[PDB]
Amino acid sequence: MIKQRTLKNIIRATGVGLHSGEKVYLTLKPAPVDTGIVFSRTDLDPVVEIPARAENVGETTMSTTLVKGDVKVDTVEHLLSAMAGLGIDNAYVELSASEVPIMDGSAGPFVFLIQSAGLQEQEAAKKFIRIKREVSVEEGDKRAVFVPFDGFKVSFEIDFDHPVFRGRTQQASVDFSSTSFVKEVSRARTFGFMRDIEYLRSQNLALGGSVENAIVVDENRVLNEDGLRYEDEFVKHKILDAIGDLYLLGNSLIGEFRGFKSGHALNNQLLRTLIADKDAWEVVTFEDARTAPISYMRP
Ligand SMILES: C[C@H](O)c1nccn1Cc1cc(C#Cc2ccc(OCC(N)(CO)CO)cc2)on1
Ligand SMILES: [Zn+2]
Repeated sequence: MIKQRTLKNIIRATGVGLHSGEKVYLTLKPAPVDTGIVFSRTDLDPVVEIPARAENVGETTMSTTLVKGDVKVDTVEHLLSAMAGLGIDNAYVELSASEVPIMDGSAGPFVFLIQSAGLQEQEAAKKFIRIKREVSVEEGDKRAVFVPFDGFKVSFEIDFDHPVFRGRTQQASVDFSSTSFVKEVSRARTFGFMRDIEYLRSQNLALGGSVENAIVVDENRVLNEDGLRYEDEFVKHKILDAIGDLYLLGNSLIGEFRGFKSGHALNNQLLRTLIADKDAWEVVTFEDARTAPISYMRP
């Protein structure tokens, strides 16, 4: 059967919250079968735990925030993208503060730390959500869609209206059967356009933001002296964001996501609409990994 996965060993990391600018200590711990991904604020007494599920999303402004009463875990999307790309079902994510550390702005450091610790298969069938019907949400010129597909693929189209894109929309499609999340998506960084800076300022956001954790773009060019990691790094990062948000479903997807100028807000509306429409999805397991429409790396 395709089995559930956890971490083989504990992972420790330190860094800064993109939004908060706070120093944060992160611990990823193995978790039992059917735990899912659970964030824990260990700075609070008692400890406050928030399952990484669509129902716990409280804010979708420039990040995905989990909320339980007055308690937040901000910017979950890049870490959750890492745990989706590595097929992790069960893990405790402990944080000493309100935000996941930004690291280099990408999922790269997370996939490296996790794959350094290793994964552990568990004696329970991995549960998948299979898309059975098309599910579409729009608002204005933004759209986000689930389409039936015997695999997992993400398509994204952005029109950022900026010289750096040379009058073209940026588009990419990745099928994770045939294409490496690790090599082709995980290294795509957070980006900040200087034209958004008075907005971020106005909102007291991106307090931890610098060239160390984001592609910084002025009116014309990437200012990062070492340039881009991918020719299309902006749209590859949008794909990374969407994989992170999609993992709030609580199970790996069998289907296709299409985004059209979509972001955290519309991604989370799509999830809510999918969950609500039980005609459009079912939970499936695979007794034979050889005949399933997806596969995983050795643990
Ligand atoms: C998190 C979400 O999933 C996400 N992923 C991709 C983009 N975003 C949204 C976002 C982007 C920023 C930023 C930023 C930022 C980066 C650098 C920066 O530095 C500007 C400067 N002061 C250098 O320190 C001048 O160069 C300022 C803001 O904050 N939220
Ligand atoms: Zn992001």
